[PDB]
Amino acid sequence: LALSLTADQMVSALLDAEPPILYSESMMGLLTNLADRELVHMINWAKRVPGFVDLTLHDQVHLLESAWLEILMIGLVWRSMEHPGKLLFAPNLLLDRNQMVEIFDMLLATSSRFRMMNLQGEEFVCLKSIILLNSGVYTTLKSLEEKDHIHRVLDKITDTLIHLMAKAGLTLQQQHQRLAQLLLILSHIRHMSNKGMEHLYSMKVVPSYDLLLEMLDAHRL
Amino acid sequence: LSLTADQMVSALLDAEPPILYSEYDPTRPFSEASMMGLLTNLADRELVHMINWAKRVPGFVDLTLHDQVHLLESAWLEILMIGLVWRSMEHPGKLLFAPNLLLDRNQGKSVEGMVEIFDMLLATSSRFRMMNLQGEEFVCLKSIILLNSGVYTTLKSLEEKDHIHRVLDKITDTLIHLMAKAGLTLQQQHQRLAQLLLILSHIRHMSNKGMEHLYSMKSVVPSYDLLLEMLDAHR
Ligand SMILES: CCNCCOc1ccc([C@@H]2c3ccc(O)cc3CC3(CC3)N2C(=O)c2ccccc2)cc1
Ligand SMILES: CCNCCOc1ccc([C@@H]2c3ccc(O)cc3CC3(CC3)N2C(=O)c2ccccc2)cc1
Repeated sequence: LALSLTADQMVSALLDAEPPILYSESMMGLLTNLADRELVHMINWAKRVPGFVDLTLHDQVHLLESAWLEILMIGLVWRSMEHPGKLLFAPNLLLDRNQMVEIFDMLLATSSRFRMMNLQGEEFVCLKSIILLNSGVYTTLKSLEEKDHIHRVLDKITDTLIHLMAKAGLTLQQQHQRLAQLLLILSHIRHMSNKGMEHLYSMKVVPSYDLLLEMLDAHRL
Repeated sequence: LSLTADQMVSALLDAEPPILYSEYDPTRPFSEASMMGLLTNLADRELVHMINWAKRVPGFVDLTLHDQVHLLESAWLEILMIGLVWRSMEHPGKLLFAPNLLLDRNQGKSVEGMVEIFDMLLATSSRFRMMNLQGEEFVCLKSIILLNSGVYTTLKSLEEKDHIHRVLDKITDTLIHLMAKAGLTLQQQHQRLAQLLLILSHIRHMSNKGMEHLYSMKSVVPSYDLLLEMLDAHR
């Protein structure tokens, strides 16, 4: 039924689902504490992405396990667009590359690319939902049915992105060029997340399946 | 940047490297103990061909030597991997490292960390199969990896980066043209383009895991100066 939404209805839903900007509460203690509070709101966001809560709870958790760090990063990048050379983790926590620096420079470069492209908010929220759905889709009959559903939702977000660029009055050549540019930034965000996740796992901190499930607040029947 | 889409596809098809073979050395038959040695030799021989393929990707040799090396240092494992997945597409459940080196998932449960990567490779092969990926699309995807993977990692640098994005846009055009010319609708074109490019996030993911597996041998990774030597040919 979420697959009957129009592109306009898909955009409004995603804009309405957007999480709040949190405030910061040892730089590394503060970043971890900020991440942990953001995760809760990301779970609330995820449930409002059309199509997501039609999946089993088991597969929602898996998507969330695979994607949460990418989602944290693209949001960091989004809200840093307007602050060249700085990362706005929170309104009370702007850091530059002087205050690890490899991932920091990668984040800054992503924010610079979003600036060069004049990434719009409507496009940004489509990109987050693609990240949520795409990041774990490579990992039974029921499993196969779920991946079919995920790809249908992915296709409709692609339709939506294109719709926005049409509305913006880009030519069809510019639409598919810009679509491609945006999706290629997602492979760099995947790269950035791989580095963080290796770092967390090295600690021997990564949100467990049970913690994510608890946050999803499953229905009681 | 002057080429048509047909011309782009023509050049990429023409530059395709050969399918290489694992050694048929009788003094070194296949066993689980000889495996990473055979696989390493094969990759080392493929890298040589990959260098000379890269130089034939339109736009690539327009870059500085320094940047060409940086792009290859970022992308070589992803390019090996996508070549592997393409070779394996028509053999469900198996990875076709070479025509004489076709492995299944339990042959992979020899080394620690290996089965996990094997399954991601097999999943990618599965995805190619159900998308019925075409050869002409494959070569576009491989060239996007080459140009894209190191680009996010100075006046000359700003010109380099402008140039790389203009070549990516041309490849994007070429991909759409391929799909247009087959007969896909505009909707199907944009949906397929998106499907194809999202696979590149997984390939990056796999390359990071594989890169993590390779350093876990502590032997293997081509250094920056080694790659530069390979690309820095005389005339
Ligand atoms: C839920 C798991 N709990 C265990 C903590 O895992 C964490 C801990 C910290 C981060 C922060 C964080 C916080 C908020 C944000 O919006 C974004 C980020 C982005 C991020 C890069 C990834 N990060 C860093 O510090 C950083 C920045 C620059 C270079 C190297 C590292 C994310 C996840
Ligand atoms: C040029 C750099 N020096 C050489 C050392 O790096 C190497 C050593 C070995 C491989 C093989 C290899 C060979 C050929 C191929 O086409 C592709 C691959 C793919 C690959 C994943 C990476 N691999 C493995 O064994 C493997 C497979 C599954 C799960 C875990 C590991 C590649 C690179």
